[PDB]
Amino acid sequence: EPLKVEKFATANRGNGLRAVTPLRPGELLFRSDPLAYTVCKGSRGVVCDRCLLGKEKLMRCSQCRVAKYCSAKCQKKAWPDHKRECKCLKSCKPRYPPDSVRLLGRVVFKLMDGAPSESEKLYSFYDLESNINKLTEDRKEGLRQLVMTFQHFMREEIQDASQLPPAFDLFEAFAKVICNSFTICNAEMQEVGVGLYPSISLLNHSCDPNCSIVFNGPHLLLRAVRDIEVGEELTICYLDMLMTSEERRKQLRDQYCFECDCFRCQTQDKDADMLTGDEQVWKEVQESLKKIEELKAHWKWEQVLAMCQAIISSNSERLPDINIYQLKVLDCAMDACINLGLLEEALFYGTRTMEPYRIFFPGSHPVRGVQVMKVGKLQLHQGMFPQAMKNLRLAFDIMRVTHGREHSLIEDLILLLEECDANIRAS
Ligand SMILES: C[C@H]1CC(=O)Nc2cc(C(=O)NCCC3CC3)ccc2N1C(=O)N1C[C@H]2C[C@H]2C1
Ligand SMILES: C[S@@+](CC[C@H](N)C(=O)[O-])C[C@H]1O[C@@H](n2cnc3c(N)ncnc32)[C@H](O)[C@@H]1O
Ligand SMILES: [Zn+2]
Ligand SMILES: [Zn+2]
Ligand SMILES: [Zn+2]
Repeated sequence: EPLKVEKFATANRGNGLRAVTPLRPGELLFRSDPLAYTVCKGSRGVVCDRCLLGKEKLMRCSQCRVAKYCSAKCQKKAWPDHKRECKCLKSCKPRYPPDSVRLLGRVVFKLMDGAPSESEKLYSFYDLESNINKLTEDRKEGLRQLVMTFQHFMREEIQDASQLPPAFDLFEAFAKVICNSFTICNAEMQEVGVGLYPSISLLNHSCDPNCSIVFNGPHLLLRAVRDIEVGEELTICYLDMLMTSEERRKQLRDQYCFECDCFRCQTQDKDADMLTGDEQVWKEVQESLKKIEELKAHWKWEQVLAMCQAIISSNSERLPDINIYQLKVLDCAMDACINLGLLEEALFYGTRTMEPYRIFFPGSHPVRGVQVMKVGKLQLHQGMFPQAMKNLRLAFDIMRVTHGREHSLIEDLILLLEECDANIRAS
């Protein structure tokens, strides 16, 4: 087309994006590569720095030995955007910067040395919201420490303002990174990276959004997940869906500097179901999930499983599977079992998540699509063809909207549907 989306000034949430034309569910609205991105702390040396895909053997950069790649192609193609950070990562070994500092280093090299980035077509890094006039004194102290970390990390390549863009202010730049960073998940919906996508950063938040984002490696696809009218604002949910209105309030304040008065937040929509079961038990499970989630972020599946089994099959009191902390534990146990080849056990945990996921991911949401695909795949390979086909079709109905033909995972699902339908054809 011309574009289906445009920048505008909203009445009370800054700049946003609105529909130029009526939009239908599954319609591709925009796509972008990042201005800058990096692998997250826990996936470092587990996934390729460039394509964010995993592999038993990664090859490191010989100069810094921090960057690791899946292939010669990826190591070579990454070199231009790695060249300057390489000198810094080496210089500062064995100190590894926070992900926000590595990210901002890549922003500064891209803006100093690169051609104008296609990622900034609708909105640039310069234009991003910083919320500087709402930052608490505590936040400002933490930004000051990031600035001093960046100055330390980058000293080999950046000694003064001459090597930053004109009137670039590192404090403001970090403030922009906090409230504009995208979390990059792999095809299995595991966090692997963080990136800046300035055009896409126009999207304001809704706890019941009309669009979704998905990632195919570092590439971001924005799709409609509802009917949208001409002039209607486009929204995504910035947060994990498995959060109460109080948890959403805390993160939207702390990270985004705004108060949400949507219907869901006004009515604590779903919070009572999410916290069913005995509070003493779900409080302990919430506490244990800090460690389980840290182990998962480091791809430590045997330790994830052990901790999850101690909860799911506890000798002591148990939670209903609609309890969000129980549900996260089931999720982590399912993924651990898939990665360990414990496929009967995986399917047990995955099937228990299906009804909670139907409730907590209403309409078309990519996380529920992928979860249903995983369960259907487990059923297909265990010879449960009618159960598998039902789940793979449901996954397709969701993923055709959330992922679309432009996402390679849809090709993988199409192959599973074909295999399943050959089996029912022969039956
Ligand atoms: C839906 C899925 C889509 C993905 O791949 N990434 C993802 C990104 C965000 C996000 O970036 N929110 C902030 C937007 C910025 C201010 C514009 C939020 C959620 C994300 N997803 C996700 O399920 N999460 C993120 C992480 C694994 C946990 C849960
Ligand atoms: C990723 S940016 C979105 C674009 C931003 N409004 C701009 O002007 O650049 C995130 C910031 O937008 C604002 N924002 C996003 N969703 C909002 C909402 N539902 N209500 C109020 N402000 C919101 C907050 O300032 C938040 O930190
Ligand atoms: Zn690669
Ligand atoms: Zn290097
Ligand atoms: Zn809300």
